[PDB]
Amino acid sequence: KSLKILFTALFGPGHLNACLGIGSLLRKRGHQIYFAHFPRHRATIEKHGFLFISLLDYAEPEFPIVDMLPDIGIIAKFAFERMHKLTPLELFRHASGKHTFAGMVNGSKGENYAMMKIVKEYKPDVCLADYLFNMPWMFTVDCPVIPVKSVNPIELYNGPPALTGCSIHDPPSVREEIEQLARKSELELESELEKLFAHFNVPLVSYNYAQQLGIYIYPGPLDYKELGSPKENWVRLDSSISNFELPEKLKDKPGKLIYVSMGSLASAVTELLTMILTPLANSPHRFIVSTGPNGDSIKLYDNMWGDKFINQVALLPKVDLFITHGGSNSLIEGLTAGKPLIAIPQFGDQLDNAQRIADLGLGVRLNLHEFSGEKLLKAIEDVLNDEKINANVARVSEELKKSDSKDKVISLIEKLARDKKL
Ligand SMILES: O=c1ccn([C@@H]2O[C@H](COP(=O)(O)OP(=O)(O)O[C@H]3O[C@H](CO)[C@@H](O)[C@H](O)[C@H]3O)[C@@H](O)[C@H]2O)c(=O)[nH]1
Repeated sequence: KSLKILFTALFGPGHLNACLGIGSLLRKRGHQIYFAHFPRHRATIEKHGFLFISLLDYAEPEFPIVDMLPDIGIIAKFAFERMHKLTPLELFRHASGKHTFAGMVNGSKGENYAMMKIVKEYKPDVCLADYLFNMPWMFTVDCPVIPVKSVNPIELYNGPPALTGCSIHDPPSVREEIEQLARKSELELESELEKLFAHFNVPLVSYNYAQQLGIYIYPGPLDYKELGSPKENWVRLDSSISNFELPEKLKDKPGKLIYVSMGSLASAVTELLTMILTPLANSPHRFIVSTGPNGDSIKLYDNMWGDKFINQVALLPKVDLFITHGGSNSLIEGLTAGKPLIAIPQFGDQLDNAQRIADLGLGVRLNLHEFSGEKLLKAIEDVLNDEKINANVARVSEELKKSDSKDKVISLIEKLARDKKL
């Protein structure tokens, strides 16, 4: 029999790709797939055969949602300046109790009211939501609700705090301070969540509590098995996820083929791509560059080719290296295709992804704070001729191909939708 399945996710970006991915698996099984989101992403959602519902059309009049949406361009421009200037520890000191995304919590009241009305009218059999924190609607609606996590999942364990970029090699004494700062700002998030939940008259829960089922997307071979098991009811999905013609300009240029992409959001800060691409001019290699929304004003040299948006998943099998911001989706796409990574983390959970790449010998972390031409060129030389990095990367690529976590997770989704229990 057929299920009505409702997806939602935060405004943006990055929280749709995993939802769209689970979405497709479920569509193939003959389920009616709804997606409550924003007009701005209606095309991507409808192109996957899903039914679009504008969150904005189900707003309560006091909370029209658009008033309270974050200026995530402003936050990213600010994040770049601070990440250029500051060590991780200085970043957490200069934040001064302010949490990476707790400012977004008070703002989410309108989204909560809309999801409340949308579930009530459309009566889904199950909801899935990719948020940075749990919302009260997820515990009031008359169907089961599955939190979907695409961020680095270190937050699902009783280990070092998320957002720190802690290495497994970092001795306790070295991380003590940054982790105190990280736990302090975690309590500002609990404190904001307490207010959001009290407003809706809903018993407070942890921001990443899963009542019945939670799905985190992360490769098994990167998952934090050294920290034991994730929080109650969280299940791992290893990955959610045409052709590519190589540019004429890079034909008959020396070296291997390197993809550069700092993601849609950090790329909008032109200074970021300019300080990466400037030294790569004299790197004896060919670069395809995702130049971002303001890519028109990015200087590309004779050894590079760029477009604002690239078919990343089609490109990746062809390259020998990926210079990434360390977003979870870029990491998994990269590893699926068996390509090593240079991670230059820009924000939040990317610090954890960057350090996971380096710790597991999948590539290198190169922070904006310690960044130089010479260091980027040497990292490129090192990762391209490190036989052990290639072997670890090939190992993850095979595991990601060989997964039945897709079948297991679909089944748990369907079972939960049907029985209202697992
Ligand atoms: O030219 C481009 C640039 C990007 N992409 C796609 O855009 C997505 C990028 O996702 P990701 O690498 O995770 O970057 P963000 O969208 O910035 O990810 C946000 O959300 C993720 C959670 O899913 C977090 O891990 C990140 O830290 C956060 O920045 C991927 O599907 C890419 O294939 C393209 O197809 N072409």
